[PDB]
Amino acid sequence: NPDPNANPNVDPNA
Amino acid sequence: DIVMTQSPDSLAVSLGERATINCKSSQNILYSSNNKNYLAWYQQKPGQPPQLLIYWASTRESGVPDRFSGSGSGTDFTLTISSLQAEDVAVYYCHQYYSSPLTFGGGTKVEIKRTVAAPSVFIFPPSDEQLKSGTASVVCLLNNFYPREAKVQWKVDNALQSGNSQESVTEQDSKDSTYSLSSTLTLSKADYEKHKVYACEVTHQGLSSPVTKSFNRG
Amino acid sequence: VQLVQSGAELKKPGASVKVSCKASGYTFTSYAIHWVRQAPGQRLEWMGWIKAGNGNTRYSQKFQGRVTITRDTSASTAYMELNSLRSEDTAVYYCALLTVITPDDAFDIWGQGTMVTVSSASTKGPSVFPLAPSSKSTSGGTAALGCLVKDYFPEPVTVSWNSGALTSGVHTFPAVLQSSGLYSLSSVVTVPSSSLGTQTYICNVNHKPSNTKVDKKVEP
Repeated sequence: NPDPNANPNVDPNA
Repeated sequence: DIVMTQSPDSLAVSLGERATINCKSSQNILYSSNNKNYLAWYQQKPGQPPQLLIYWASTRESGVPDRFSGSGSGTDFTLTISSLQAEDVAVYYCHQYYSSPLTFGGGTKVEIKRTVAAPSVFIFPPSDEQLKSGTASVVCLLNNFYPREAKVQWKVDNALQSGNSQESVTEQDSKDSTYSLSSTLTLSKADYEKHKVYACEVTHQGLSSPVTKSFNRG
Repeated sequence: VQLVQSGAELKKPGASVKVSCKASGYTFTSYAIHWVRQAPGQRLEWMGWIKAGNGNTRYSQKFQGRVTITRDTSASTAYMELNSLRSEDTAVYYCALLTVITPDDAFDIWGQGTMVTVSSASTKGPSVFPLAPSSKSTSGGTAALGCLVKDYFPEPVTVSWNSGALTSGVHTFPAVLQSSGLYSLSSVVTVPSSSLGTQTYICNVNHKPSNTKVDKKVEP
């Protein structure tokens, strides 16, 4: 699964 | 790391043709829970920062021309330029934000193939202000030629020179897809003043015979 | 939304370098500033990010014990300090708002980049000499003229013409490395030959490591 802390600027939810 | 591998390393197509760049991630970067691919595409021109083209592997950034499209899922991704324009010459990078550390691909350099164009050849004698510093630089300029391959030879009093000149070529021009080249002959002031004729001789595919551009000192 | 970085620098091996990143045009505290290295012949290398709000950071393992990223909310600036510099640390250092994807915005902005050269050689400012238009630089109604930027260290120098008002027909060539270890380059532009008597052409030369700012008027 992706690491949501790899880039904090990315919000995975749509 | 997630290794991003791009193919091919370089690509040459004619104006208006279709260019395809592949990026393969060493790890699956599709998240099944949201069906998103954590991939971006960047374009970088010489001396400029990279600019984002595509994110989520297929969503175009605002203002990016419609001719840029992204596709693929999982590990295999494609960047397509449907019809290359002259300003599309650049290096293109893929990028993953699936896991830390963030990583980028090795880049794919996209170049334009065009018709032969012979160089315009110009020569500049040393300036008066340089001469009062004890050094003389003679500059030979080859403007807006294609293809990139070219030969420059320096002659001083008709004698071929070796070991006293340096050359550099530009990147491909974003408007006419040509190249330019500058060559500098560097001499001491004392050695410059003892010869009369300074010339650079240029060989290029667009020229049936080499062209010589010369001047007489003073 | 813009990011403006500090100028190019020269540093001795073992010293430290501190590169700033001035942000404007957006809410500074809302996003993370990343730092990315671009070394010659190498792919882009992520070094770390800082959350501009609370100051939390994350560093790559390649720079963990040697980089420090900080921010100053009052000045809307992020900073990247790199210690124990090795000559292999010579590279372009970018700050970047990488892939900002929010429920309401989506953007990506990079700073212009900062050349850092690590070397024991001393700083050297360039001499700027004109490449005057003449009968040997004219072709078919156009005249070529330029500036020669000789014997500087380290890279880079930037050249503009007429303070950026003249961009068409400009070629600024990659620098060449001389036997002395110093660089030189030329910048040229093609202009109408018919108006050499009424137009003014000035080359604007910047070499930040030597605090060099030259405006050379080029005339026949």
